[PDB]
Amino acid sequence: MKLFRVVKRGYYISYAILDNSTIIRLDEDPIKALMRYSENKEVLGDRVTGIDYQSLLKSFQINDIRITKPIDPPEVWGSGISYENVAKILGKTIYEKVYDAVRPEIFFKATPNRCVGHGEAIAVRSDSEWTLPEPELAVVLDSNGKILGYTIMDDVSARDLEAENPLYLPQSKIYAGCCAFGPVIVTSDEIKNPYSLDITLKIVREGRVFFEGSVNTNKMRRKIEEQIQYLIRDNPIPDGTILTTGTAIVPGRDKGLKDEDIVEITISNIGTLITPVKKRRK
Amino acid sequence: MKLFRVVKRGYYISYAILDNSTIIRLDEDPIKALMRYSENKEVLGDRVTGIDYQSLLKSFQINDIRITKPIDPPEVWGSGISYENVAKILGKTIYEKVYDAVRPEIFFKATPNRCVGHGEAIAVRSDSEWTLPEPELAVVLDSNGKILGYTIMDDVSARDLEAENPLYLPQSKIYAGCCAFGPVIVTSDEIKNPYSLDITLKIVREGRVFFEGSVNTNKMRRKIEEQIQYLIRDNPIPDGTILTTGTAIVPGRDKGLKDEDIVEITISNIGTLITPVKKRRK
Amino acid sequence: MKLFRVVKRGYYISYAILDNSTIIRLDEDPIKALMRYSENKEVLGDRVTGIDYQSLLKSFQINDIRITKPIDPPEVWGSGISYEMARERYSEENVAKILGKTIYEKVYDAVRPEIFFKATPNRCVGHGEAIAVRSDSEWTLPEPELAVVLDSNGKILGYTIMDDVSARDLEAENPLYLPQSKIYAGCCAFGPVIVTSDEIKNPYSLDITLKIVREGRVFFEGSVNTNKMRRKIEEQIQYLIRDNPIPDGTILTTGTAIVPGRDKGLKDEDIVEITISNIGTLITPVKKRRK
Amino acid sequence: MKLFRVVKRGYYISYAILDNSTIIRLDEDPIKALMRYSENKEVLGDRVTGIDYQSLLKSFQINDIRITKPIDPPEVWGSGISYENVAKILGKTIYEKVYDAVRPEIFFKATPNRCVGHGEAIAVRSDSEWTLPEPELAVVLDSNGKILGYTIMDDVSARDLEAENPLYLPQSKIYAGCCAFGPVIVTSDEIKNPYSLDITLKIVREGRVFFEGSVNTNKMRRKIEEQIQYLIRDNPIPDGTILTTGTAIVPGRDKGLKDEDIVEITISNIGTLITPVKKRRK
Ligand SMILES: [Mg+2]
Ligand SMILES: [Mg+2]
Ligand SMILES: [Mg+2]
Ligand SMILES: [Mg+2]
Repeated sequence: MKLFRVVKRGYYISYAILDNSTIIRLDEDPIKALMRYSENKEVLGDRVTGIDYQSLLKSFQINDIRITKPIDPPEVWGSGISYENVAKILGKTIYEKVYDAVRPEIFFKATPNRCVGHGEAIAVRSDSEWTLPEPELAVVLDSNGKILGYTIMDDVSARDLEAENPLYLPQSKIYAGCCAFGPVIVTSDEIKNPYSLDITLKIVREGRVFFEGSVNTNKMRRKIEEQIQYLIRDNPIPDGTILTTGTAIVPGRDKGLKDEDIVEITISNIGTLITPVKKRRK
Repeated sequence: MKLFRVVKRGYYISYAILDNSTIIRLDEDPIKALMRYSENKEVLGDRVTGIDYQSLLKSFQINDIRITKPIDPPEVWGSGISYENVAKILGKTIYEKVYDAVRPEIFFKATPNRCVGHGEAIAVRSDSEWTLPEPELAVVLDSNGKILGYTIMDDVSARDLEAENPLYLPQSKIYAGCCAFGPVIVTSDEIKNPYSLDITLKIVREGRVFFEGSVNTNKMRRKIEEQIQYLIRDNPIPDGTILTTGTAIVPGRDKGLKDEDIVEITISNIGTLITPVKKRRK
Repeated sequence: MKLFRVVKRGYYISYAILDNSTIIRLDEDPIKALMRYSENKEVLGDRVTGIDYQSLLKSFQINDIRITKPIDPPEVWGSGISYEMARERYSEENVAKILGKTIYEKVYDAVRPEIFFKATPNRCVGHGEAIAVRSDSEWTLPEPELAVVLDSNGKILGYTIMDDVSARDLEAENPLYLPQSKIYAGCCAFGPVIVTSDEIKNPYSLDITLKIVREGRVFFEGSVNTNKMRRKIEEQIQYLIRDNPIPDGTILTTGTAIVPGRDKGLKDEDIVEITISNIGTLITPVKKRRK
Repeated sequence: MKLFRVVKRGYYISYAILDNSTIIRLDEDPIKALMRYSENKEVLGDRVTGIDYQSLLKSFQINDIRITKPIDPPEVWGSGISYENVAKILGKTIYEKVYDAVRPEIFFKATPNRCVGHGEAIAVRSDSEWTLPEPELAVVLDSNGKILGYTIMDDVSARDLEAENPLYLPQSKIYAGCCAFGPVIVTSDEIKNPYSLDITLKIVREGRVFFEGSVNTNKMRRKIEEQIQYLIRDNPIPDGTILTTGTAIVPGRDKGLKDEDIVEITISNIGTLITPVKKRRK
């Protein structure tokens, strides 16, 4: 099952697309629906015609419906350095200490209102000359840490603020339009091997590909199960929480995002998340 | 107006105690009341008798009511290094860089469910051998950054985890029972000079005063308005958001909290917050 | 548009079958949707498939969905003695009367018609759900009637079939027992759908048919056309709403003409089918109440 | 306990005044509170001061609080002829048939929105030339028929219509402002004998007593418990349903209500209900 959400006349509607391309309108809140699917693979709803899923992915708005975040995730967290100048402890840089350490990096990323979806604009802080989109795979957790599904997440980060001081990391991570995900949430059974997925980032600037990298999730060293273990340790999380797993694609200092740029991220079996950029004014 | 809340048989009731020992029971949600009082110093409610506010401060529970968090703050943030081995950037340590730098340390600290109050227990993480209570003055804010009131907050920190790597700061700060505040929220008018208050931390182990030490808020070199300025830059905060301003009282390596302790924090014009300590186990 | 409603896992879903047999699932409260449609003929919702409406009519239930009252009408009122009936010259020596003329035939000629309160939503049942005979009635009859769904201004939002189940023996004993005879658990039934106003060009040209079935055998049958109605619906509404504000989705049942005999009283296990032209067939089993 | 309700700034607040003058503000819905009191006589709430109950009875609106119906009864039913030209069955009149018969008159009277309270206007229908107030005792019921308390009720009746035809009875009983009750609901224990109570009806036209009359509830022949039995027979009623038990006081043909009149009704241990009279236009 792949789960998406639109806004129609000011209220939300959740739809599910099945492998046979039949679309179902959910009777339930989508978080509770993912929890139900997790138990018995059942979607409560009715089969609907006239929902143009493909046009929503390509055009965002069709008829009176516009695609958005697939859910409101009460909390969003992130893990850093899960894949293969700055501060440092005893010569060893703090980032490469984490890469070897038993304890991984876990940080708070967003609340639902700080997030955006397919077609909606991510944001660059007003006080940032070097903001980068971090293309990552993310998971939707229940309160026990069980994976309910996967989605594409964009951990937008003001890399210059982090670089100045690791104590600025929250400021570099947590702000309006600092997080994007979708276009859908795929249920767990849609992904057989999470550690064999391609992730392609593209940054379009004036109809022209300013950057393009990609990496497979087989390059991931820190396992997702372990990231969750540390997240929920003495730390109750609400159902529908999202954990973003980390990025490998990191454009250079000179590849900072700017107003009007289009960030396109593609992950295998999930889809392609497209978002414009909005530079904030002081 | 000094504002507190109780829990009675599964529901909350908010009371505002006024300059004169006359207690008023609120018609409104307590966060909204603070916004109204900030506007015109009006309070909606009936003058109540038979509410032993002083017995609640000492005993926590009287009859069928018990004191708790005065409000549910949708968000809690913190600001470190506001008053006068570890990592470093070009020799100079990360902490003493933030002190000198124009930008302060702002970090996400808590959500309502992770917060506790007078009489309720704060938590030491299962995997922390050195966790300290950081006594601080905290401000309740509206979404514009207007100081709706002051309170005593305990920013409970797993200092060992912080010391290992600054990137473990979120994990050291954000967990169940990592944050306590109360026993009241005082309105802006109750405090003439916020930089003229006596913060005192006491820790009681087995009836004996295991630690003591106080400081005045005149020693605070980072001004709260600056902290609020950076907190909200490009960062929409909800009404009732709490910003804890930083600590000056820092016990040593041998003075780490453990099960059954009693952490008492006093601030001038606000009162004394008392929370027993609870150790989490693996 | 014809409006129906199902229950599914303890919650309601409303559906609107359009004229080209396309089924739409309402995003709105059905009463809200009736009012919308009344203004501009629009229905908010997605076209759906797999909703086997014709099966819900015949079988009542399919998998986890079951048909019920098409709406919760906040109030239900009725208007008796609205059809043509000849001055039958020997009034039963027992009906209440005023200066010799029976109360029922005084209403017949009066300017003021009979208007009475019939039910709340929780006293109403739908297609496939059981109507009741009171535990203390030995002559309860179904009264097949055309009913209209009203807004607060008295505007007709649509029509449906209504069964005004009446403990006629209690009404016979004393007209002051009328409320006890009309108002009780399962005393009222409507559906299977609410058809919008435009689905009925002439409301005074519909065939109403009643069938009572006992153990497969057809116990009673009769019919009547609404061209026989004398007390017109516009008048019934005028008197209903006079100094008496009604909520949106109120239903006014407009009276019956099919009256089974004294020997044809309802009893347990019976089935009651009512058919009206352009609306459908309402079917309800009967339940006798135990003391 | 004696239970009343005000409207303050658009919302409702219910208060309980105990015999010893002490006024309690309720935590629960008043209907639920009455069911709790019926159980074990426990009342959840706080004692309050500054609520002048006696002045509210006399002034209706004090400052920004205004007394109204003590509860919203989901249903109101009536019962005629419980005490000592027209239609008739076998020469004998329909009313005295009911008086003797084992089955009493039970009829539906009002929905909550058709009811009014102390200080609010009852109505005379536009098409009625002889409307009389019927002062009656009334009981508040739970769904099992158990009496939760007593109150004054005015069954405002368009008598000319009832006279023309008893099939017009519902039109004479059910319309906007056809019912009034309060100012309080007294709990069951506040009345030791309901069959020994003085009911008094004053009507005030242009300064003067236009009608006065009274009668005790010892003249009531139809017992209340019987009326409740027939009400709930095969006929479930919601919690908070009111049953009014018929009137003994009946003014004559000349004493029909009209615009600007005032209706006072008094019953021992309950209080006095006052309502202006509005005549509807065409
Ligand atoms: Mg990252
Ligand atoms: Mg701190
Ligand atoms: Mg009828
Ligand atoms: Mg009466």
